[PDB]
Amino acid sequence: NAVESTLRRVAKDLTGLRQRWALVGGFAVSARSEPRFTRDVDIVVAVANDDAAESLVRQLLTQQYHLLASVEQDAARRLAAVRLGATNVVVDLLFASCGIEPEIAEAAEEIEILPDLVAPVATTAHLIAMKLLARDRPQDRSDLRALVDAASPQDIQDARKAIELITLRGFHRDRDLAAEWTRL
Amino acid sequence: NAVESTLRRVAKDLTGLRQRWALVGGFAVSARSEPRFTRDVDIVVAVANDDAAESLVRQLLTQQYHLLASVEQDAARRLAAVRLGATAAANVVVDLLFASCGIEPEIAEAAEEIEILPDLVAPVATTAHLIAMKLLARDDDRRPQDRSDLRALVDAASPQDIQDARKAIELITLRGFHRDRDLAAEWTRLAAKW
Amino acid sequence: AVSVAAQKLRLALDMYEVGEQMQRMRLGRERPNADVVEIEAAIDAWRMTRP
Repeated sequence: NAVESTLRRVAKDLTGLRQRWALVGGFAVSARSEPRFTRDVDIVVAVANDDAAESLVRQLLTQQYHLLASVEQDAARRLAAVRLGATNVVVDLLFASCGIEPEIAEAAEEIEILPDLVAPVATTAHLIAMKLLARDRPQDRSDLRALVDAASPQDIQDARKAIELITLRGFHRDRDLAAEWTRL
Repeated sequence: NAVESTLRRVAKDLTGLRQRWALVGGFAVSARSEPRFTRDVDIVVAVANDDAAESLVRQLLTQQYHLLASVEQDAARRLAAVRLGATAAANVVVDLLFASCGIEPEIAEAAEEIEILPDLVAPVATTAHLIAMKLLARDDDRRPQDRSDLRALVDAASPQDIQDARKAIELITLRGFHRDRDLAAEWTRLAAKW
Repeated sequence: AVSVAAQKLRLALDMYEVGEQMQRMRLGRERPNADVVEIEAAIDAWRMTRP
């Protein structure tokens, strides 16, 4: 299973580098709500600035990853994300895509997926916030619906607070996420 | 692999019971375009009447399937669908659709045998019928995958597929299964936004 | 004592494998004169592309 192999390897590599990270994306959505066919492995990594993100990427390029794409943005964090390939499956590392990557990593829960496969998995509330922001990639709307259907009242309030923090940090791309959240 | 195990088993079981069936929903879409699916294996079964539907379900209950839900409607075909568990929210499930869209006999008759996985040949509903079913089921609030499956299907569709989708919608509507909606007009409005 | 979240993630891994195999069968149909290596090359290109 190419994805299982990729998850195992990136988990060991990020842990060996003592990084603050969490599984997000379709596999995290599946864990928190309803499983779905997913082929991208998406991981949030909390680092302080572009220099630190670049340093992590440079190290991973010496461990048999290659750079497929980088997502640049006109902001203080010029590096939102990178897309890396195995030299199996794509891994996206998200550094400054939603602006709450530190909170996502800090709140993520370690799950033993299979023997010798342990990964921090983002909370339902943080996935709701990410998927609300990213809404566009039509699978985000479906992931969001599933997450909301699974969410507890407390998950809903926690998502509200995460979305407020995205906006306070200027990562809301000029949208009224609070209004959008009232509708979900 | 629990997904593969269930697909192989339900295909073998329905074919062994000589049913007129077709894979629909995400697994059918995934045989014709980029994969997109959830734990629900959706299958149309064309049966004569509610008695025949119930007799098939009763038979499957003796073959290690468990009934999770029945969908009923105020119509002459009272039993629209059943939900079967194949095991004891991380479970693959089978939805059998008997009278959900009203063109189940046509769907099964037009279905194409496709080797969807190695040595797994299953009747797969045509792109045209998948379009018609997705338009009807479409609920952008609760089922956004229906609208995204729609974009993918219409892009995968040949001219024949488009013509046959229009004909399928017309037959759904003639039979009164269109839920008081203009599916063709909905399609036009959605496809304008493509 | 596998958690529900872990059970759901294990199911999603099974779903990926099925979807990969379905893509492989479809590519074989769409490209009947393609050799195994060409199909696997197409499968590898497939993962690398964005959603």
